Amino acid sequence: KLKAVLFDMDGVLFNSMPYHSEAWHQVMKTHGLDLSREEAYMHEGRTGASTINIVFQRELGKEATQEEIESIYHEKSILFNSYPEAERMPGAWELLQKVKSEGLTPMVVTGSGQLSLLERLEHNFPGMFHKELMVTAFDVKYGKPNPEPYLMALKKGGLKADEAVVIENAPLGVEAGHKAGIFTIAVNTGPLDGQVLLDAGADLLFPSMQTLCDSWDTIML
Amino acid sequence: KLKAVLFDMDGVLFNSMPYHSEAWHQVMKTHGLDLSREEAYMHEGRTGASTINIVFQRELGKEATQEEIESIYHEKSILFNSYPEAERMPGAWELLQKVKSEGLTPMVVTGSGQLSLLERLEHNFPGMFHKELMVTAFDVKYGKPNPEPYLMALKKGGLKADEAVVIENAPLGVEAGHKAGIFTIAVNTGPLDGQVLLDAGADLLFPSMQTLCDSWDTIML
Ligand SMILES: [Mg+2]
Ligand SMILES: [Mg+2]
Repeated sequence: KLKAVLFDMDGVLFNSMPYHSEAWHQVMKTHGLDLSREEAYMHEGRTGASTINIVFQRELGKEATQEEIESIYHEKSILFNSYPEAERMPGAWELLQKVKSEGLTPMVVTGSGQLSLLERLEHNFPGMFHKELMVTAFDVKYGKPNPEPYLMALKKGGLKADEAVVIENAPLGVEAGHKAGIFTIAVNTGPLDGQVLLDAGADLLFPSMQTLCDSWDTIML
Repeated sequence: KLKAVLFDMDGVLFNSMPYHSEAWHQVMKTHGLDLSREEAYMHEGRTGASTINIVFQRELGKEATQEEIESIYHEKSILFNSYPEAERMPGAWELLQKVKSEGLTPMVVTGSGQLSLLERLEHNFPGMFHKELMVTAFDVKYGKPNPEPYLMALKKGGLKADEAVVIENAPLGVEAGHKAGIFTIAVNTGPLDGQVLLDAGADLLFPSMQTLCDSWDTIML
């Protein structure tokens, strides 16, 4: 019997990945470094530091310094913020209402550490989440694909792994939920092949958030 | 214009694959041959003759004679029919009602020559199907994963490939639908990994007939 539902924020609650992928691609290009929009989708869920390091290690044969990480990340963040603000993923508010009406605790698990997440989550999904029942960059040392953030979600909610379900759209996020020993539902909201989500260890796979919403009662039976 | 929905029978309309897999496994075992239950699921959709020939080709390094094909097929079918009759796959009747209410033509495209199941279609799905709008083992030269049975169905229905959708549960059936150029929805109703259905060319994947039914209006929007 389930108690909690653990949502990723990017690509699950907000339709932000076109923006995250473009900004990552463009900022790398500005620095003479090659990160494709597709590879940015492959790295969804990673910390900015980790993403920057991976490109530096492959292209430059070394790690980025902390000041280079912070510089490039701030530049990516400025660019991401220059775009008209990201909107709700279709089906998210509807699934959240279903989950809540069934007595389940909605939770957010995200590697973002921005304050206005609180405001933006609350404005888009009013009454759904509680800031204390949420995992952010203020908590994440390692981040996806390490199961750390989902394990910290379990801890914060006082949950056993078999009392939760993970809703994820990205393979590093699926892998994180899976390697935490939590039942993981993949929603293929991006441009990647469904196989990549199943290969990462998803127990179920749906084509979209709305189809997950439509199917929720049936899979919970 | 979507005009018709092309259903497989076993694993889609009837929950018969536990029996089919068991019967093949056991009959082969009686004959001193190795066909596991899992491999029977992999060969779902093929003619009886092809299935038997594949085992002979691998295990004995030779083709099966026609009388070896005929005897083994006969034993397997009798064994299948010794089990309490296969019941409807949950979701199938509801989806059929929905498809028909939205003006689409239900069709059966199957590799089966199992009279006991074929002749139970009307009693299980009243007012849905018609012999003139069906393709069975009796209709084909090659069968799944040859797109031949699906192309035959399009002809029978007076349809083009972009006017139909295929609902399949088996890798060789998805392949057949895909290679005919028809939009194919895989429903993972057996014990195989979902990746094998996506790899065979499924445009969409759902874990069950009921969740497909639940999601039908959404994916057709
Ligand atoms: Mg995500
Ligand atoms: Mg089948």
